Amino acid sequence: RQQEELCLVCGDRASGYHYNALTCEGCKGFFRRSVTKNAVYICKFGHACEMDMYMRRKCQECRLKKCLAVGMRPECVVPENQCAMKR
Amino acid sequence: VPPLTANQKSLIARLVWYQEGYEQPSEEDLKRVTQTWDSDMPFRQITEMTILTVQLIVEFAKGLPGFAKISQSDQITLLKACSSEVMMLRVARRYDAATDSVLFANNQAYTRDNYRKAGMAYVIEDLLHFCRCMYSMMMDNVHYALLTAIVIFSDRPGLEQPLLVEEIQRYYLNTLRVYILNQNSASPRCAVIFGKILGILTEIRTLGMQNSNMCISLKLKNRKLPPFLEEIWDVA
Amino acid sequence: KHLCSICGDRASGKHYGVYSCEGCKGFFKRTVRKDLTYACREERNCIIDKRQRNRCQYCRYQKCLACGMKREAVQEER
DNA sequence: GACAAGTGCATTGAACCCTT
DNA sequence: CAAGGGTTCAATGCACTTGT
Ligand SMILES: CC(C)CC[C@@H](O)[C@](C)(O)[C@H]1CC[C@@]2(O)C3=CC(=O)[C@@H]4C[C@@H](O)[C@@H](O)C[C@]4(C)[C@H]3CC[C@]12C
Repeated sequence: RQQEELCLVCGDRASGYHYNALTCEGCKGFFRRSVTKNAVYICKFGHACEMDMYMRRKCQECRLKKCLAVGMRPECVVPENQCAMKR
Repeated sequence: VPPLTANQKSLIARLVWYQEGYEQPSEEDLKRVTQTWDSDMPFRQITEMTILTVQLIVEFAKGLPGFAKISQSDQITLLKACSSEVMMLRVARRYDAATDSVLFANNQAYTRDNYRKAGMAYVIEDLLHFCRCMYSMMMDNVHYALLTAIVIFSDRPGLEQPLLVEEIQRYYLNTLRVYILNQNSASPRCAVIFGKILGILTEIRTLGMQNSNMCISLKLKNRKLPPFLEEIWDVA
Repeated sequence: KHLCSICGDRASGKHYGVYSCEGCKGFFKRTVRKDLTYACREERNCIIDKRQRNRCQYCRYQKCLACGMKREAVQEER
């Protein structure tokens, strides 16, 4: 039945659960980078882009909104644990 | 996309030097006029400081390559017409946007209100507008020095070897072209810059007539305009 | 106005002989410049569109060729 | 181990520049 | 100006390493 594990954000092949959501490496990295920078994006379309492998590169605002909506947990990106006090 | 000859850079160098060499009147001269620890006070200072400005402007004009190649007749002709227009470039350089005032060589700030009192209330609103426009212009000391030079060999009525000067000028005009062509990518905007600058020429002509009318509307108010100035600006 | 003949993304004009996007232009340039050869990890018939063109470099390059991109049009590095 | 979080760095492509 | 060569470099995403 499950022929391909799907990224809940874009529909690309998921690599596992990242920040509590089944996502590809692309969306994992995008989400982590967006959170660590506290980036604020501005959609230059209609604030309602459907995410796929094409649009994910085109609209950062809608991709980030989709990451959150899917259940990616921003508090889980470099939390204040012992490992972070390290780096 | 070329650089500049040796002459050119020697001149630019040279001009940038004389410019700082003459921006202000000597410490003694400055000290002598500014001595002192009633509408004749702002008036005395403004007029007295102007006589120093003109002097500096004149000496700078002679430290110019090609100037001594001019007939004494023409030299007094060019100098006589440039005196008031360069003095304009120089009030721009001492303008302070924060206070909208002009700063005299004694570090004092003169406001539109001071020029009122001294009866120069006519010349100030326009002189200060030109300053705001020269401000946002944001020019470097090369421009200013080159520009100055140019103004001096600017074609004037009464000229004997008119064609001569035109070239003595074509040089500085040319050097400026080059220096702008290097300072930025010899791209489109390269002209836009060269143009706005050459535009300063025409505005400086309007502020020149105003200075004259002020000298006139001052002789008429029976107010001794220094003979030195009355003479150099052909104030009847 | 045109579409990339390789992937269907919005073309930015003709490049190396064909109507093509900046993506396929840039990809073909880098391939030829470096003289790279790719290997398909499937059956050399992978989908190359605006969505998944980046999945197979071999199939993307072969599709640039089939569409009419010319290796000779790629100049020496400047 | 196997997974998920964090990292290194080669590749992508939108936005420029250059010459005809 | 436009086209079609060029280049750039922040963002991206594949492969990796680290921690449990
Ligand atoms: C009719 C005539 C008297 C009027 C001229 C007036 O309108 C002007 C243009 O407003 C005059 C008045 C005084 C003035 O000569 C100056 C005083 C300084 O202290 C300095 C002396 C010297 O460093 C100059 O390089 C710049 C400056 C700021 C000049 C510029 C021109 C000024 C500001």
